[PDB]
Amino acid sequence: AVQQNKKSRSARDMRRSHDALESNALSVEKSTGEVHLRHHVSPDGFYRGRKVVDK
Amino acid sequence: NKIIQQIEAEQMNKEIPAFAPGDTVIVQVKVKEGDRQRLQAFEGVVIAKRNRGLNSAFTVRKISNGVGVERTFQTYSPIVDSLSVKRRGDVRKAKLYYLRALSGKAARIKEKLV
Amino acid sequence: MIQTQSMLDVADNSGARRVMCIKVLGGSHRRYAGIGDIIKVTVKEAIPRGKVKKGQVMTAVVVRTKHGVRRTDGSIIRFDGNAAVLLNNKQEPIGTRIFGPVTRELRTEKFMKIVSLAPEVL
Amino acid sequence: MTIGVVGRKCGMTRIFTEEGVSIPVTVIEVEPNRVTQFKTEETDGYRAVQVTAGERRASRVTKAQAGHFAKANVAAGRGVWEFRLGEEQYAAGDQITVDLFQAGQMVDVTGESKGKGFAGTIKRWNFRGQDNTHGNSVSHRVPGSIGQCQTPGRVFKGKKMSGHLGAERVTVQSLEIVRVDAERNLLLVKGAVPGATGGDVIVRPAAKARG
Amino acid sequence: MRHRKSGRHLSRTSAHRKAMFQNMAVSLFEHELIKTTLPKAKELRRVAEPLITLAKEDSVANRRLAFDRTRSKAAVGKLFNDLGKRYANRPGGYLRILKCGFRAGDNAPMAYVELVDRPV
RNA sequence: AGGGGAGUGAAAUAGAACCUGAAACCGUAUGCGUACAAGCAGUGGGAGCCUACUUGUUAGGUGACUGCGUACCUUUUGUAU
RNA sequence: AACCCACUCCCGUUGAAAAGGUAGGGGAUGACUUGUGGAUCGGAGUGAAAGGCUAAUCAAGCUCGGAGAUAGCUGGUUCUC
RNA sequence: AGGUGGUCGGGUAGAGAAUACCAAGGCGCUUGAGAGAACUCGGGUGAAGGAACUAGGCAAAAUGGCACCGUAACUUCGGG
RNA sequence: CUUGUCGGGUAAGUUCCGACCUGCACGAAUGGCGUAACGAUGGCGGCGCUGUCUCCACCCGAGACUCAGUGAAAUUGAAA
RNA sequence: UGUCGGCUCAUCACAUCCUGGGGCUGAAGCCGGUCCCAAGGGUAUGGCUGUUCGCCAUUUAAAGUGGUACGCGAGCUGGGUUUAGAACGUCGUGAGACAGUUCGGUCCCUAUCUGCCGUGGACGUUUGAGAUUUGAGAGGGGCUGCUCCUAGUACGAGAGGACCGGAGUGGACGAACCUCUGGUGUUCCGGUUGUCACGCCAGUGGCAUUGCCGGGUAGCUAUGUUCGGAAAAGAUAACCGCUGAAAGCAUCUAAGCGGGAAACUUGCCUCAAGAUGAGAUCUCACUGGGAACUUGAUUCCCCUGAAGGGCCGUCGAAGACUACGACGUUGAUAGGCUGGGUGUGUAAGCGUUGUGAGGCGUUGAGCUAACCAGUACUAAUUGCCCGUGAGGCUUGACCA
Ligand SMILES: [Mg+2]
Ligand SMILES: [Mg+2]
Ligand SMILES: [Mg+2]
Ligand SMILES: [Mg+2]
Ligand SMILES: [Mg+2]
Ligand SMILES: [Mg+2]
Ligand SMILES: [Mg+2]
Ligand SMILES: [Mg+2]
Ligand SMILES: [Mg+2]
Ligand SMILES: [Mg+2]
Ligand SMILES: [Mg+2]
Ligand SMILES: [Mg+2]
Ligand SMILES: [Mg+2]
Ligand SMILES: [Mg+2]
Ligand SMILES: [Mg+2]
Ligand SMILES: [Mg+2]
Ligand SMILES: [Mg+2]
Ligand SMILES: [Mg+2]
Ligand SMILES: [Mg+2]
Ligand SMILES: [Mg+2]
Ligand SMILES: [Mg+2]
Ligand SMILES: [Mg+2]
Ligand SMILES: [Mg+2]
Ligand SMILES: [Mg+2]
Ligand SMILES: [Mg+2]
Ligand SMILES: [Mg+2]
Ligand SMILES: [Mg+2]
Ligand SMILES: [Mg+2]
Ligand SMILES: [Mg+2]
Ligand SMILES: [Mg+2]
Ligand SMILES: [Mg+2]
Ligand SMILES: [Mg+2]
Ligand SMILES: [Mg+2]
Ligand SMILES: [Mg+2]
Ligand SMILES: [Mg+2]
Ligand SMILES: [Mg+2]
Ligand SMILES: [Mg+2]
Ligand SMILES: [Mg+2]
Ligand SMILES: [Mg+2]
Ligand SMILES: [Mg+2]
Ligand SMILES: [Mg+2]
Ligand SMILES: [Mg+2]
Ligand SMILES: [Mg+2]
Ligand SMILES: [Mg+2]
Ligand SMILES: [Mg+2]
Ligand SMILES: [Mg+2]
Ligand SMILES: [Mg+2]
Ligand SMILES: [Mg+2]
Ligand SMILES: [Mg+2]
Ligand SMILES: [Mg+2]
Ligand SMILES: [Mg+2]
Ligand SMILES: [Mg+2]
Ligand SMILES: [Mg+2]
Ligand SMILES: [Mg+2]
Ligand SMILES: [Mg+2]
Ligand SMILES: [Mg+2]
Ligand SMILES: [Mg+2]
Ligand SMILES: [Mg+2]
Ligand SMILES: [Mg+2]
Ligand SMILES: [Mg+2]
Ligand SMILES: [Mg+2]
Ligand SMILES: [Mg+2]
Ligand SMILES: [Mg+2]
Ligand SMILES: [Mg+2]
Ligand SMILES: [Mg+2]
Ligand SMILES: [Mg+2]
Ligand SMILES: [Mg+2]
Ligand SMILES: [Mg+2]
Ligand SMILES: [Mg+2]
Ligand SMILES: [Mg+2]
Ligand SMILES: [Mg+2]
Ligand SMILES: [Mg+2]
Ligand SMILES: [Mg+2]
Ligand SMILES: [Mg+2]
Ligand SMILES: [Mg+2]
Ligand SMILES: [Mg+2]
Ligand SMILES: [Mg+2]
Ligand SMILES: [Mg+2]
Ligand SMILES: [Mg+2]
Ligand SMILES: [Mg+2]
Ligand SMILES: [Mg+2]
Ligand SMILES: [Mg+2]
Ligand SMILES: [Mg+2]
Ligand SMILES: [Mg+2]
Ligand SMILES: [Mg+2]
Ligand SMILES: [Mg+2]
Ligand SMILES: [Mg+2]
Ligand SMILES: [Mg+2]
Ligand SMILES: [Mg+2]
Ligand SMILES: [Mg+2]
Ligand SMILES: [Mg+2]
Ligand SMILES: [Mg+2]
Ligand SMILES: [Mg+2]
Ligand SMILES: [Mg+2]
Ligand SMILES: [Mg+2]
Ligand SMILES: [Mg+2]
Ligand SMILES: [Mg+2]
Ligand SMILES: [Mg+2]
Ligand SMILES: [Mg+2]
Ligand SMILES: [Mg+2]
Ligand SMILES: [Mg+2]
Ligand SMILES: [Mg+2]
Ligand SMILES: [Mg+2]
Ligand SMILES: [Mg+2]
Ligand SMILES: [Mg+2]
Ligand SMILES: [Mg+2]
Ligand SMILES: [Mg+2]
Ligand SMILES: [Mg+2]
Ligand SMILES: [Mg+2]
Ligand SMILES: [Mg+2]
Ligand SMILES: [Mg+2]
Ligand SMILES: [Mg+2]
Ligand SMILES: [Mg+2]
Ligand SMILES: [Mg+2]
Ligand SMILES: [Mg+2]
Ligand SMILES: [Mg+2]
Ligand SMILES: [Mg+2]
Ligand SMILES: [Mg+2]
Ligand SMILES: [Mg+2]
Ligand SMILES: [Mg+2]
Ligand SMILES: [Mg+2]
Ligand SMILES: [Mg+2]
Ligand SMILES: [Mg+2]
Ligand SMILES: [Mg+2]
Ligand SMILES: [Mg+2]
Ligand SMILES: [Mg+2]
Ligand SMILES: [Mg+2]
Ligand SMILES: [Mg+2]
Ligand SMILES: [Mg+2]
Ligand SMILES: [Mg+2]
Ligand SMILES: [Mg+2]
Ligand SMILES: [Mg+2]
Ligand SMILES: [Mg+2]
Ligand SMILES: [Mg+2]
Ligand SMILES: [Mg+2]
Ligand SMILES: [Mg+2]
Ligand SMILES: [Mg+2]
Ligand SMILES: [Mg+2]
Ligand SMILES: [Mg+2]
Ligand SMILES: [Mg+2]
Ligand SMILES: [Mg+2]
Ligand SMILES: [Mg+2]
Ligand SMILES: [Mg+2]
Ligand SMILES: [Mg+2]
Ligand SMILES: [Mg+2]
Ligand SMILES: [Mg+2]
Ligand SMILES: [Mg+2]
Ligand SMILES: [Mg+2]
Ligand SMILES: [Mg+2]
Ligand SMILES: [Mg+2]
Ligand SMILES: [Mg+2]
Ligand SMILES: [Mg+2]
Repeated sequence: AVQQNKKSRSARDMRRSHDALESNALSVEKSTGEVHLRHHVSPDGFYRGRKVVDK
Repeated sequence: NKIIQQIEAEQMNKEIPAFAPGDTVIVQVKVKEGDRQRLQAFEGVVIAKRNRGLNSAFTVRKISNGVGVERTFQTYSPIVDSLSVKRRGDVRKAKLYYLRALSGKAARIKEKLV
Repeated sequence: MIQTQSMLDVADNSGARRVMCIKVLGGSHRRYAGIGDIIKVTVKEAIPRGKVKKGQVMTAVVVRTKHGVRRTDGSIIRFDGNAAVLLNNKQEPIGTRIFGPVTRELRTEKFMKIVSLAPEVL
Repeated sequence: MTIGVVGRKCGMTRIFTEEGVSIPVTVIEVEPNRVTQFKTEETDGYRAVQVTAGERRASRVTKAQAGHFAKANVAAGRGVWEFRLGEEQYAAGDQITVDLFQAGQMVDVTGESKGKGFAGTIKRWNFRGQDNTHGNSVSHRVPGSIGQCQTPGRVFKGKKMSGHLGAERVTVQSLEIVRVDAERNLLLVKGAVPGATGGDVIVRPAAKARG
Repeated sequence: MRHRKSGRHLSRTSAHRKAMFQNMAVSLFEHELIKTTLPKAKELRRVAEPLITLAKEDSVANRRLAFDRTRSKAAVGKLFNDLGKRYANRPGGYLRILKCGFRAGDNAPMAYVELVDRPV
């Protein structure tokens, strides 16, 4: 099955009105001042005020 | 389920002497034909046993008149007036469903003497 | 439960050994016959000088079934085979003896005769 | 109907009578209900009573709800339900227990049925399948035809298709009360009740009833 | 439907799953800290923590039972000698899971799994 | 990789895929319109708003609301077909 | 069994494949299967014969010429008054 | 996932170059991670019936080895 | 004509088997009538067996679904 | 513009097959015939044949007649029919033919728009928010047998055998559920074959369709369990009337007043204020300055952001993704741990007996998924973003 008519410029842009992206929840580790993902270990290696992996 | 266990616990007062699959038991069932109250005996080997508190059940098999018959009893039902173990058998399994394909000398259960 | 083309043996001395169900009576689109249910059978195998013949269409009542029958307390009674009793035009047994046990739900108004003839009632 | 209680489905059990009969029974715990608001002809239009049961944390109760539960000194419970009463008098603060029911007393039970996710036409509408052999091509549980040709030439509204055997509300009518346990706050009802264990159920006198 | 069922299929046969989690448990007891996928880490704690509890008492039958579940002499040696003695008074929860972002290759969520009282 | 400056040149939006660089097609910014409304999407009437300036019998941009209105070619006695 | 074949179902049909795959199936010391080299061809060859095969093309191969064959038949035919 | 001539070809079971688990040797097949709807594909188990299915027992299920006993009509005297 | 008529097989048989002869329109090397063995050959009937079916249920893998990367196709006068 | 029949799924008409209500009868009763009203719900399984049909067998209350591209192949099939092979009869000298037989013979498409079944995002509902609701409207449902009592009564010479009214138990269909009866249960426990490995013995593990098997928890599930169709009211259809003239009588009608059916409107269940006519009730939150005007439902700047919502995390009998529901340390949300329960069925090691396989004891042992109860041991942070600052105007009545 295929279209009998080609879609218009407006018609295919209304379908894409739901394609936007959402942002993530970011937090600032107050001990260091570093931005990280919420509930995740920072790229440095801190979580909730403690060293976990130390690179 | 904590309070369902208490509903069921008030209905469990019968004694129910211990028995095992493979045992030969005699069950006294209550029959109420008309207004009279008599007891009928059902004797056979216990092939299965279901241990679920008030929902306990067991199955006994016998050869009546050349026809095999199996009855599943609800242990705590008032229909089961009493129970007695005529003989004890020596088996390795919990369910003896293989006995249905054996007829005569092949379906004999060895006895547990000790 | 019995349906069309189920094979079941005879609990009588009417001369038939095997009968085959060809109709389950008592209702449109009815599917199964249990203990105490009337069916329509055809004789598939018979004794040389019995009182029924091979290829004969007649009425029977189911007396003993493999599926079983359940009681009011939850218990169930099962047998190792399906058996029937052949009936005449006025719904009475054709044979004079009955072989094997029967069940207490056969003690209706019209089947009390075959309950009394059975060696055992369960 | 017109008055009832809100309970929780505890599960199923059995009781044996002295004659040797097993009764299938559903156990319903009815924590005592507290009257939160009474509605009359003049104040609200229709006429009903508002009820809450259970408990909720202080942190899960909003300020709008907390002040509603403080006009009637009731304390917060889980959920709020309403019963449309014919002609009864209640005040904000009364208790409603298992005591308005007795043995006998055909009742109706409402609940949220168990949810199947996305069901096909065989399970949802009791359709019958095509052949499993004899040359069938990848069309064993498919619905089949859904309409007719040029005439109307569309699908009629209400056509039975697949999707979401629901977690809907359903009522079961004319169930018999077997036992009322006043000190344990239990209703024993003969039969099955919609929902799973721990769900919310509403018990009311049978609408039809009669016989 | 899946009502009240436990366990993840993880797109593997049940024989593949048994071997894979048996490999992770041996690695965790030796390296004391591993990095894996978040769904896999949440299924590993139902396999490796029963093994630590089993090792809290030393006997021939227990060391045989541990070997049948981890076919590794070193892993059975690490238990019954270091673990189980370290966690003698700890009533459960011998390991910890911490989310640590996503992989570049497939954007798979990742987590760390480590024992609670590492000597480091 | 690609850029931002600096330099050469009369001219780098002449920078090597290098004269000029149109159309289809894809974007960013501004103005007006558009979420109770039925159809060849225009045409006749027409309020409101915005811009410019000659400050309203003006010019430009939008077009709420409303009357009328079933593409083009070919082939045919005859096509919205 | 290998090897040669191709009777059935299903899948696949925009295929992994312009004829396959998984399950089953037939012959399997012979009128057998197969490698290398060679001979016969376009009104001609070859054919345990199906009008089959002759380079994914066969009731007369492909290629280049006669050649812009002929087409009472379809289609199209471009600015203005 | 096609086709392609010839040579070598171990151990334990096995008549065997079948088949299964291994050796020497080689590989995990160039998108992954989740979750566990309908439906499709390839499979496992199924109460009581047992061909009622269908154009048709299609498909599936079933049988299956070695030794010994025993084996009908018919026959071209081999067979079956 | 025709599902000819009779018999058998089935509870019920336009198919099958045995006959009848009224051969629309058989017939003797475009061979006639039989025939053991043989056939991935056509028709019919039984035993066993079964999810073929009454009437479907549960379970296991690969897709379908969501996330990250790459990235087609037939079709299309214009569409409020 | 794919042509028969079958399967799956349907929708409408009434010229009604059953059930419902009536008139006449050459209607004693039980049964019938015919006509009128009525479309709510129902309305077989097989043997033969490619068959629709038909004929048979056995049921049922009944096995209705038609329209929908003789409904339905971008839903399935491919037996019939109409390609290419082969044969029979007949026709033709022949190539060949037959609307005559017979055997064999490839059924493609990832759904754009309308449509339909589910499930969301945005905005609106005139300050915003948490919760509970009314019901304009719309869907679902509506079937029926047999037995017993009335009563062997009415009726009838007898045989036979009721209306009206009441009680029980079935078939088919539908919903919910898992206490029971079972199925499944490659996540639990055992038996066993071949082979490889853990140094070896013992004991275990990989592979062989889960290697093959025997059981089986939770969940799901039917074949298991429970429930349902109503009663009742209103307005009527055919039909039966009361009173009553025109037309001194008669007459259901012209005025007026009744009875009357599974059809219609309610009553039973579900959805339902996007019902833009966007409804109602309870409670909660916000009570600061300045500047420019194109001087009021205006714009800009500083301060202040509440009630609440979301992101995120731990999950769920909720689920395609969503949405919905519970919880986030002041916590039992998930995992573990501790007890129990359930299933399987007497582990290992050791000691005895035996030349050995094996037996016996310690021992109903050991192991045990999803279940029940408890317990902060592990994971749910100490966060960010939206949402503001008292809610226009006109008219009337109360009020000061
Ligand atoms: Mg289109
Ligand atoms: Mg077109
Ligand atoms: Mg649109
Ligand atoms: Mg998109
Ligand atoms: Mg449900
Ligand atoms: Mg669910
Ligand atoms: Mg079917
Ligand atoms: Mg096919
Ligand atoms: Mg195909
Ligand atoms: Mg298939
Ligand atoms: Mg179509
Ligand atoms: Mg139309
Ligand atoms: Mg439908
Ligand atoms: Mg769980
Ligand atoms: Mg395996
Ligand atoms: Mg310069
Ligand atoms: Mg330029
Ligand atoms: Mg230039
Ligand atoms: Mg260029
Ligand atoms: Mg130049
Ligand atoms: Mg240029
Ligand atoms: Mg351009
Ligand atoms: Mg744009
Ligand atoms: Mg713009
Ligand atoms: Mg409107
Ligand atoms: Mg508008
Ligand atoms: Mg439109
Ligand atoms: Mg104008
Ligand atoms: Mg203008
Ligand atoms: Mg206009
Ligand atoms: Mg206009
Ligand atoms: Mg117009
Ligand atoms: Mg024309
Ligand atoms: Mg024409
Ligand atoms: Mg046109
Ligand atoms: Mg015209
Ligand atoms: Mg056109
Ligand atoms: Mg080869
Ligand atoms: Mg196959
Ligand atoms: Mg093959
Ligand atoms: Mg072969
Ligand atoms: Mg041969
Ligand atoms: Mg050669
Ligand atoms: Mg040559
Ligand atoms: Mg030529
Ligand atoms: Mg030919
Ligand atoms: Mg060539
Ligand atoms: Mg070729
Ligand atoms: Mg010329
Ligand atoms: Mg030319
Ligand atoms: Mg033309
Ligand atoms: Mg070898
Ligand atoms: Mg062998
Ligand atoms: Mg091999
Ligand atoms: Mg090697
Ligand atoms: Mg995956
Ligand atoms: Mg799956
Ligand atoms: Mg399948
Ligand atoms: Mg199977
Ligand atoms: Mg099983
Ligand atoms: Mg079965
Ligand atoms: Mg079993
Ligand atoms: Mg069976
Ligand atoms: Mg059989
Ligand atoms: Mg048949
Ligand atoms: Mg049939
Ligand atoms: Mg076959
Ligand atoms: Mg097979
Ligand atoms: Mg023979
Ligand atoms: Mg003929
Ligand atoms: Mg004939
Ligand atoms: Mg005949
Ligand atoms: Mg046949
Ligand atoms: Mg001659
Ligand atoms: Mg001839
Ligand atoms: Mg002959
Ligand atoms: Mg041959
Ligand atoms: Mg033959
Ligand atoms: Mg037959
Ligand atoms: Mg993607
Ligand atoms: Mg078409
Ligand atoms: Mg159908
Ligand atoms: Mg109509
Ligand atoms: Mg009519
Ligand atoms: Mg008529
Ligand atoms: Mg009728
Ligand atoms: Mg009628
Ligand atoms: Mg009449
Ligand atoms: Mg009707
Ligand atoms: Mg009808
Ligand atoms: Mg209707
Ligand atoms: Mg109607
Ligand atoms: Mg009605
Ligand atoms: Mg039929
Ligand atoms: Mg029929
Ligand atoms: Mg046929
Ligand atoms: Mg119709
Ligand atoms: Mg018409
Ligand atoms: Mg017609
Ligand atoms: Mg048609
Ligand atoms: Mg039709
Ligand atoms: Mg098709
Ligand atoms: Mg068709
Ligand atoms: Mg198709
Ligand atoms: Mg179409
Ligand atoms: Mg299709
Ligand atoms: Mg054909
Ligand atoms: Mg065919
Ligand atoms: Mg031909
Ligand atoms: Mg001739
Ligand atoms: Mg063939
Ligand atoms: Mg043919
Ligand atoms: Mg359209
Ligand atoms: Mg209404
Ligand atoms: Mg509407
Ligand atoms: Mg209605
Ligand atoms: Mg309706
Ligand atoms: Mg009714
Ligand atoms: Mg019916
Ligand atoms: Mg039912
Ligand atoms: Mg159901
Ligand atoms: Mg159950
Ligand atoms: Mg259970
Ligand atoms: Mg070794
Ligand atoms: Mg050993
Ligand atoms: Mg082994
Ligand atoms: Mg290996
Ligand atoms: Mg197995
Ligand atoms: Mg086997
Ligand atoms: Mg088993
Ligand atoms: Mg098992
Ligand atoms: Mg089982
Ligand atoms: Mg279960
Ligand atoms: Mg009169
Ligand atoms: Mg009068
Ligand atoms: Mg008068
Ligand atoms: Mg009047
Ligand atoms: Mg609203
Ligand atoms: Mg509102
Ligand atoms: Mg707040
Ligand atoms: Mg909320
Ligand atoms: Mg979830
Ligand atoms: Mg939430
Ligand atoms: Mg606590
Ligand atoms: Mg817990
Ligand atoms: Mg435990
Ligand atoms: Mg136990
Ligand atoms: Mg022992
Ligand atoms: Mg031991
Ligand atoms: Mg063991
Ligand atoms: Mg002992
Ligand atoms: Mg135990």
